[PDB]
Amino acid sequence: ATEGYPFVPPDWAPALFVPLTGLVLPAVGMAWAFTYIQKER
Amino acid sequence: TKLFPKFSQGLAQDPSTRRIWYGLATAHDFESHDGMTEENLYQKIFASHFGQLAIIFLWTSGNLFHVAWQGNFEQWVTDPIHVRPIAHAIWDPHFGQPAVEAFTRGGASGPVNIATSGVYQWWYTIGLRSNQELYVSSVFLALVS
Amino acid sequence: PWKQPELDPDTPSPIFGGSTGGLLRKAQVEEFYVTTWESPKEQIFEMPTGGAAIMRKGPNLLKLARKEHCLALTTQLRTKFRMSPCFYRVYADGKVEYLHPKDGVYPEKVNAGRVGVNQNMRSIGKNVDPIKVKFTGSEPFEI
Amino acid sequence: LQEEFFQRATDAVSRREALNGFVALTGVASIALFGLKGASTLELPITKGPRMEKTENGKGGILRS
Amino acid sequence: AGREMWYPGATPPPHLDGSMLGDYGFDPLRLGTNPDRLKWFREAELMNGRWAMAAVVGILFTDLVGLPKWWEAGAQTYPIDNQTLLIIEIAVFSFLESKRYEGYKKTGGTGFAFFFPFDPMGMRSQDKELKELKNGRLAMLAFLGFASTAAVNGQGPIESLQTHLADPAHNNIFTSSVGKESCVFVAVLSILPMLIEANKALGKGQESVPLFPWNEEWEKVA
Amino acid sequence: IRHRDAIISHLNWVSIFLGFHSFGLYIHNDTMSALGRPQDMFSDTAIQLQPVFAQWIQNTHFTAPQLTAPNALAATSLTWGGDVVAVGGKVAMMPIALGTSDFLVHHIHAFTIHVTVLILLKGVLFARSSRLIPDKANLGFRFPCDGPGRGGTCQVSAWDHVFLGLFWMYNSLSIVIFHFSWKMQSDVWGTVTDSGVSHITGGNFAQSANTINGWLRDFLWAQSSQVIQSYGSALSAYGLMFLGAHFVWAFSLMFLFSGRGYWQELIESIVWAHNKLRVAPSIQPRALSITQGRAVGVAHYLLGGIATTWSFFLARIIAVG
Amino acid sequence: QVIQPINGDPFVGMLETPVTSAPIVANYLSNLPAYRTGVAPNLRGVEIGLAHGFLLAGPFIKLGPLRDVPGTAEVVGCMSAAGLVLILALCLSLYGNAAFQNQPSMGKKTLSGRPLPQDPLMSEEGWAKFAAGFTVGGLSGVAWAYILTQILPYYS
Amino acid sequence: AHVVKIYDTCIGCTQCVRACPLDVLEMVPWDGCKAAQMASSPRTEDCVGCKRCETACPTDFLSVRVYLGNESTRSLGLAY
Amino acid sequence: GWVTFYWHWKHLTLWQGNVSQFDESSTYLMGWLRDYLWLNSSQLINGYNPFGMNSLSVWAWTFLFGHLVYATGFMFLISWRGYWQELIETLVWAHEKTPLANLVYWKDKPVALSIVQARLVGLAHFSVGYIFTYAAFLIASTAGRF
Ligand code: CLA
Ligand code: CLA
Ligand code: CLA
Ligand SMILES: CC1=C(C/C=C(\C)CCC[C@H](C)CCC[C@H](C)CCCC(C)C)C(=O)c2ccccc2C1=O
Ligand code: SF4
Ligand code: SF4
Ligand code: SF4
Repeated sequence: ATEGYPFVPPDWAPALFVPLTGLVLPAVGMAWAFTYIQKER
Repeated sequence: TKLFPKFSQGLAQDPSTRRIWYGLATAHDFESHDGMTEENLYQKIFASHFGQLAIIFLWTSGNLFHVAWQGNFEQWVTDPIHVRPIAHAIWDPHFGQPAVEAFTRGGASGPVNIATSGVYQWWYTIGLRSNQELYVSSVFLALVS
Repeated sequence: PWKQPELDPDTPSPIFGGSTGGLLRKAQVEEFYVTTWESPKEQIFEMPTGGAAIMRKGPNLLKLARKEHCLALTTQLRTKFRMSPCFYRVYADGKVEYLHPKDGVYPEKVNAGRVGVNQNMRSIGKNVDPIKVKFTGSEPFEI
Repeated sequence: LQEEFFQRATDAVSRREALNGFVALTGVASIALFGLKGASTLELPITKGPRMEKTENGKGGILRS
Repeated sequence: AGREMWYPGATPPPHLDGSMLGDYGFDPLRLGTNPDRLKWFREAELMNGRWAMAAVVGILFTDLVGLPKWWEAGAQTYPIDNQTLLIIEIAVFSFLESKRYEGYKKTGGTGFAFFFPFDPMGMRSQDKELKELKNGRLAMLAFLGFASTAAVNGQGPIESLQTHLADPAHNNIFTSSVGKESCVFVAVLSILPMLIEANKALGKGQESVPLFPWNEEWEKVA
Repeated sequence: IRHRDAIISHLNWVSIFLGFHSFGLYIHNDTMSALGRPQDMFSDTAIQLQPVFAQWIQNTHFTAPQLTAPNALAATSLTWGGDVVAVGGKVAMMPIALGTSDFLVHHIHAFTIHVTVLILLKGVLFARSSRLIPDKANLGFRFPCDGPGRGGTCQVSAWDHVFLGLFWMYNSLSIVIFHFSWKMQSDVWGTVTDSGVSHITGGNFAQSANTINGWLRDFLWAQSSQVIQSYGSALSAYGLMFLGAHFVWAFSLMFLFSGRGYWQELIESIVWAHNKLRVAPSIQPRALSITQGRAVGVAHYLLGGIATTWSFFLARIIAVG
Repeated sequence: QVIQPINGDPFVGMLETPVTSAPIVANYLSNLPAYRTGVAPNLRGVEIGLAHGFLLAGPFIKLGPLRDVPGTAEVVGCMSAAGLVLILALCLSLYGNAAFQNQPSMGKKTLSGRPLPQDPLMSEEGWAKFAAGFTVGGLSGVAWAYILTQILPYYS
Repeated sequence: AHVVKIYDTCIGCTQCVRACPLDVLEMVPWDGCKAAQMASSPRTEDCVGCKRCETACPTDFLSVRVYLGNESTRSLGLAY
Repeated sequence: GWVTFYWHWKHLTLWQGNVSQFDESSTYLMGWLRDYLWLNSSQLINGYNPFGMNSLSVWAWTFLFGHLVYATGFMFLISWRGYWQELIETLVWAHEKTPLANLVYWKDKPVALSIVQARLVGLAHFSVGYIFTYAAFLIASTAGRF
């Protein structure tokens, strides 16, 4: 490419990245936080 | 006795749901934290200010990256009075068929969001012309973050 | 009082129906409170967490979830029938604590046998500013 | 006889570590399949595109884009 | 974690004392911090490495004998339909992996079928396990390279080796479309031991454990 | 009193269930309208919730003079009838058609009334005593609080339960009269013509009352155009009443969000100001009580809302009907 | 006097009602897998997960976004039901890690005495086995609900 | 739990102990007042912070002061 | 809100060319309401009609979203803690005394929001609802015409 070396993401990247941070990352957040709160000493 | 409010031993002794809310609310109130001196408080504020700086630089790097990726910066450069700025593309699986068709503004292909943040005029004024330069700006701002 | 009394499980209970206001799971995992009074006849009293019940002629036993319920019942009995009752605290492990008449003469009296606790000889408003006790862990009123 | 089949079903995933790993692996695998291969086979109306719709905007003149 | 290390001068992880073989101190994210988790991950590593070894040696054999490309071999004509082939594959693997898992439960060895351990010749030695682990990891990396050169180059390992021997200065990864990506990635990997060394130098007495959702090492932090 | 916890818990459960399956339907229809998917709606054109019981009762009452009340000349009302009476060219009363939107609004009404009766009955039942404050009977009926203890026992009296009940009845009756006005103006009230019958609004209740945004745009914005344009005409006083009611409704939130200590300290500063030049009143100025402040807030809120709806309804129905 | 509290004591909350004192209700609740103390947690988890994963496939198939598409509504509904089952399994595992990091000190004290020493459900590894049974039952019930839409004498 | 403190301005009206429905306060003998009484709070951990003693306090300013903070299972008035 | 109402209306009348409309209509509050919050909201609420949907459907949804969050701010602001504690207590009794759900028990005791916390959450909901509804209206009224 003509100086695409500041790497251009693919045109199909939203289909993978939007559900990754909308469904999986919130799930990891809830699980990690719920393990944090219910921790006895 | 819990350990989520590590800064407040008294808050960890609270057996109710108030402990979660108060630990979240008194998260950066270092002056009321248990067993904390002045020097450590100042150092914590210094690290927190560094964190806000990193967050700000990451956010503006993301703005550059998304404008260079899904925007119409070249088309805006060719015609600023006609072509509308584009902030970021819209990938919502809950969208319907008319919903995709009603957000392809600015001469784009997919569903895009019209940018009203003013970064297009600002970057055209300071000499940024191509999306390559915006990409380089994004990666440099991520590096300094 | 003169001698600390221990509660008796053999004392009867006032006649009462099923009330949804009463003991909960906190009575099992944590402590719960038991109130004891002596009555000369069968009278009708209102429970602090339920409706109306008829107490027995003689000793009585009431199990309540909180100490505030026990003292509300105590004040109601003292105001209505001058009962002068006493309540206990039973822990989850079976430990029985004596709470209300520690001296046996109620907090209204003095009995000249209890020491002063959490008393400041300085006036209210003569406390130091929070800047003077900053980063010390002690509040101005705790001095 | 009925209990044995499900006992061996559970014995490989009885630990909470194993079940957390299993649900994580299945969740990320299904989410990565969705959009990449989950969409455009169900004809989801996010990966299709317009026909010729909504280029102009502004009903009070100016006619941007 | 073995005197030879993943980079020279590294410190071993606290759980990676070096009791298990093949240890090189390489645990940046510290995925497995439980001995049961560690031995299950070792068994899974050995499984994936053994399949990588078999797949890679099959790849070299098929490229040497002249059979067509492997990623296009799924669309080639074959006897027995792929439906019933898949069905009998699950039918035999629901017994093979069942025996493997039951033997791992009762013994922990990597036996085959009813033979646990399946070593009829009998060259059972720790050095054999170490050699198997090293060759397995090398085959893991080799299969990743095979997949990459099938994706971007579109040629087999033998054709890739001939292009490297013909002009090694330009027919490398770093001049391809995934070139500068690999350059930045390997520059980050070269910087990576120095940042770890800097963390160890500044953190003279602190734990500095990498706290992450996959491990409970953050419980000792707070 | 003995099983009051069971009553309050079951009433809370059915209140939350009614709220979800009466308002989440509206929010979902709002979303699918905004997502460009009208075929996923809870509407007549899409999949529907037909009020079969109400329509069956309407059909029974229409056929009631035929069999069950043979001596009646016609139906007891023209709600379920089949004839359109009209006096002076304007529709007196015409049959009312009930659809998915009517089902949604009626179940919203049931939800709102169930929540209001939950609040009022909880105030009545827990007026004597509660698991929080066992001695609430000795504190009287109208007391502000028992202090910030137990996390803060503000608005724990039965009077404050009624104070919230006034707002909830206001919301319920406001939605009820909005339903009445829109339904009449869209399906009953209108001018009869030789070629069919034309309503006040062109049947927008069937296709616009399924969404909150549709409710807003086609009822509070499609109407109220005569209240704002009433200036220079006979109904300008209705616009004045409308804006004054907006003022009084907005002025109430000062007495509702705020407390007494801030206002008492401000009054102390004003007392100092009047003390400096010796205009101190003999009666000491004090801030309004917490119960007094709640009463003033709820009274001004109710007065503003009632006069707002009164002005809007009267100006719309006089300038058009 | 039909209305009375259980075991003749009024100090408790919950009281004995003909809703609960009906023999049909009592024997139905006692024979439910959640209240079967003599069974392993994984088996009752399997039964509970089977029932819940079978019922969860219904609304997703019938009222899904692709419900008008013939032949793909059932597949999408069943895989969404399986995803919901996995979410509930993650919730079950998190609850088992949370509520059972300590040790209970008292039994349930069933009627007329005779209490079991400890319910295996109320332990950490017992609740982990219960969650494992729940998810196994969930995907198996979802898969059964799919093929019940594959062979059919009526509707789906 | 909460902190309950009694200052020397107390004159021993012994009505702050009647207004407290938790038996937090007690009356001890004293010599700094005419009534020879002083409020003391031995069972401070049983207090919820309802400030009924401050309402019942006739002195200006209040002799008995209750300070909120560090809530517990008994200071929150929880029966569950 | 006042300063942004003034800016938006004066600039909108400048861009449309009828500065005299602002000059003769900003004197009285009814003209302010009719020619700012009603006239400029025509294109905003037409984001998704039952007839069809346009590009301003996101702004109408954001408008109603800000209205709903402001209303929930009112929910937290008017009612105060002490009635919610008794309601939560009744819910606690409901959960503790039911079949098939008393097995699942909370580790953190459900307790109503504190008074300072109540003020914070009511203010927070009020502010985000305010910001979102005004941003939606502003960008919809300025983007519908130009
Ligand atoms: C922090 C600022 C920021 C914000 C708010 C967004 C917002 C968005 N991005 Mg972008 N993104 C950013 C920075 C940002 N981006 C940067 C710096 C990069 C380059 C690495 C990207 C690369 C990127 C891709 C490749 C894609 C998006 C997409 C999206 C959209 C969906 C959300 C998503 O999947 O997250 C993005 C998720 C990621 C994993 C990429 C971000 C990586 C982060 C910035 C690095 C981690 C930093 C830090 C540790 C965590 C950040 C949290 C912090 C803010 C508190 C949304 C419009 C998707 C889309 O549909 O485009 C519109 C999509 O496909 N983003
Ligand atoms: C921002 C993140 C995000 C994303 C990416 C999605 C994505 C999706 N949601 Mg949405 N949703 C979200 C947030 C999000 N949601 C939030 C925050 C809410 C609440 C306000 C909702 C509320 C919501 C509703 C109410 C509905 C959706 C639906 C959908 C789906 C659209 C229709 C479709 O494709 O059919 C789904 C097609 C698929 C292929 C997805 C199914 C795959 C699942 C995830 C698991 C399948 C694997 C399974 C476990 C089998 C593996 C077995 C194992 C042994 C290997 C899509 C998967 C609809 C839906 O679920 O359709 C059925 C639907 O009705 N969503
Ligand atoms: C319009 C403004 C508004 C709204 C929406 C609420 C909402 C609520 N109040 Mg309140 N109320 C308000 C103003 C409001 N209040 C004001 C100003 C006051 C002061 C007088 C009160 C006084 C008051 C009292 C006295 C009582 C309530 C109660 C309730 C609840 C009713 C539950 C129900 O049936 O609804 C259903 C729920 C909703 C409408 C909330 C919105 C849900 C939408 C539809 C989204 C659906 C869920 C969504 C998909 C999940 C998103 C997930 C995401 C996080 C990813 C609920 C939490 C009662 C209660 O506790 O419960 C009965 C109660 O007793 N309120
Ligand atoms: C504003 C306010 C006050 C202050 C208000 C007070 C003290 C009442 C003021 C009443 C005035 C004095 C009535 C008369 C008003 C005008 C003087 C009438 C003018 C008539 C013209 C003809 C001149 C509170 O005391 C208060 C207390 C608790 C919660 C909220 C609040 C609260 O919001
Ligand atoms: S804020 Fe007011 S109503 Fe609430 S506990 Fe305090 S004094 Fe009472
Ligand atoms: S109420 Fe105050 S002044 Fe009166 S006896 Fe108690 S502490 Fe002393
Ligand atoms: S705040 Fe209430 S419970 Fe505490 S000492 Fe005062 S009157 Fe007693």
